[PDB]
Amino acid sequence: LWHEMWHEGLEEASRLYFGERNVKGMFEVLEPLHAMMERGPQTLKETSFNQAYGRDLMEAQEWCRKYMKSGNVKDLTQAWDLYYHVFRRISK
Repeated sequence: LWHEMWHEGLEEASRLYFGERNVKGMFEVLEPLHAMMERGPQTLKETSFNQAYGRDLMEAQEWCRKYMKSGNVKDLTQAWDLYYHVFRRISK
């Protein structure tokens, strides 16, 4: 569940974004993953996952939601810094 799903989706969303320049597909893979989180931590691993990446992923999503109001990719370059930061850590 949580660490695995985020590592697979974030690869996929970046494939869509950086490889296929597809912002709608990127937000489509990502947004359901942001939703399961709303729930909140509840298991040992979901509690440590939330503690290192929760604040970070919440912030990425707000640059994505800042984007939808500005149409400016700088917002998305900012989202992906945080996204890739989480991804490095979910593999180390």
